[PDB]
Amino acid sequence: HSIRVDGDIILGGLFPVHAKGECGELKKEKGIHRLEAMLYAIDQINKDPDLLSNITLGVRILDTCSRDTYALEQSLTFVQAPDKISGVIGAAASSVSIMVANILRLFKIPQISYASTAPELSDNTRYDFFSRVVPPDSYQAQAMVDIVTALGWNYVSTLASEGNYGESGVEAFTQISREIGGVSIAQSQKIPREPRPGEFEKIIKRLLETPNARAVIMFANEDDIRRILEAAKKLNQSGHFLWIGSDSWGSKIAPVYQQEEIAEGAVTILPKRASIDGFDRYFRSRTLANNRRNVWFAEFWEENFGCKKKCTGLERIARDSSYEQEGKVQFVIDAVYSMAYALHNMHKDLCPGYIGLSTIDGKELLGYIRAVNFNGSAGTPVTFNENGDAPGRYDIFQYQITNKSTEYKVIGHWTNQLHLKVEDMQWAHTHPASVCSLPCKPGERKKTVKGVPCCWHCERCEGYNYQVDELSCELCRPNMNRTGCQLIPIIKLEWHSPWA
Amino acid sequence: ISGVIGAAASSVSIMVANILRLFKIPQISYASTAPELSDNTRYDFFSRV
Ligand SMILES: N[C@@H](CCC(=O)O)C(=O)O
Ligand SMILES: N[C@@H](CCC(=O)O)C(=O)O
Repeated sequence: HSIRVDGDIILGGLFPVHAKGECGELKKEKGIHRLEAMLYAIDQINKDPDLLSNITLGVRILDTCSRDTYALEQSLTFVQAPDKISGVIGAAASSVSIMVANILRLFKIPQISYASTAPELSDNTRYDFFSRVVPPDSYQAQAMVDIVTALGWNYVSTLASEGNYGESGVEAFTQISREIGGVSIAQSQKIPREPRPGEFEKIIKRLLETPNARAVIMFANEDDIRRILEAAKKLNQSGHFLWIGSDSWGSKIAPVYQQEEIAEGAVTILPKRASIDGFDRYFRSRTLANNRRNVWFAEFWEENFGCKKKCTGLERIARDSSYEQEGKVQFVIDAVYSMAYALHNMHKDLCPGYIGLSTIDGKELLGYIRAVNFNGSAGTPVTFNENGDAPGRYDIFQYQITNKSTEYKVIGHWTNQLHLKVEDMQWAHTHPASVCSLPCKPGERKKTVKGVPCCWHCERCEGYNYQVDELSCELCRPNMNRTGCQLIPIIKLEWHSPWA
Repeated sequence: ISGVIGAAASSVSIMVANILRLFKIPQISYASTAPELSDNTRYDFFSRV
């Protein structure tokens, strides 16, 4: 099960065409939908006269099944060269990307990822040849804490998925929330990706015990959120109502299927993306008859239309079928075009006067990759930072349930600073108050009390007063916090006093 | 392959350990004396005599 096309210079791809489901079921939105985008980009590049004249590109596309070990064991085909691979364009999960980068760096094959958002990959000591078209998962935590503090939420529960992405994201979120101030994690939970009442139902039944925390921040995978929602619906319509999800939830309508009322009013974040109209025409025209290139495509059809009853030779992929372009279909084109531009610059420099091609050096090719900027194929300039990342711009969506239909609509933005519109928002309950106790203020000389780390008494500190010298009410009207021993005036019998 | 008996050079041992740790194969070098391999964060399955 693979796609092999031959050309002067060819590239590799890694996509999660199969998912665990509820390699069990095809990933309609983040599988086939991205293979077709990569093939469309390759076809568009080949016909362009300006770029790679006399060089025809090819593809080596494989399946990861959303597993790091499986992708690692099938990425050995890239190094054993069989077909020689100039660069690898496919990586969709941080766990897959890290393991693939570890093997590829040894054999000096450049890699570009279109959907992996993990700060660990920002390290260039251990990942020399890794490049990225999306921002690292460090601005996303800042955006989530900004959303949490803007609406006054200080008592929240956090859930994460075991792995690089979930753990790194939840650690960054906790650090930024502590730095922001007043955001306190009542419960922090982790999920191991095994759907079982032992863990997932226990997570939902352990979030129940803290009723004051009515908001949940989650760093969980695409498949883990589905089990979270299913367990939430089973267990008395959930006890963790508000869900502030990261890009893994994104705006995917598939996970919330049959569990819609659970996610009513949730707020989710995605990378800022603009639709590509050119790919819309390409995808719809891909019939079962004509699209023989994709080996998996037939199976996708059986899932998409629930057909084999005999199929009617009139069904198509259109607005009725909810074509619904995936969010990260613009970064695949950017990655493929960046690699093509780097190869074009390399071959223009090395052998002037000959458009055609012998041996490619990974190090200098990667040096070319880090030093190329260009306007996007149709939407926006593409460039790499010093570490190979992309700038952080995020959009905010909310799972509103209109009477007619349930959908995500944009509710704001975040580029180093947060814009939001509360008026159009709709809530599950009525803002979801998530607080424990009133914050301490220098009201009658300040205080700070122990208890549950999320709770504080904030009583008075009776007596004298000073300006900023309040250290747990420490003495030098004593105030129990006397620091007026510094600025104290000495009074003596004045000359002009009447007693004098 | 239960285990791999090392290498006689530090560069060879490092390059072999990098590939072997991914597939979880223990390694025991008999003649590599570099102190870069003393790190256990990047060389999990490497040991030396
Ligand atoms: N950024 C996510 C995946 C994003 C996606 O697949 O949509 C991760 O690191 O796993
Ligand atoms: N310890 C030496 C090798 C000594 C030997 O092989 O005799 C090295 O790291 O290269």
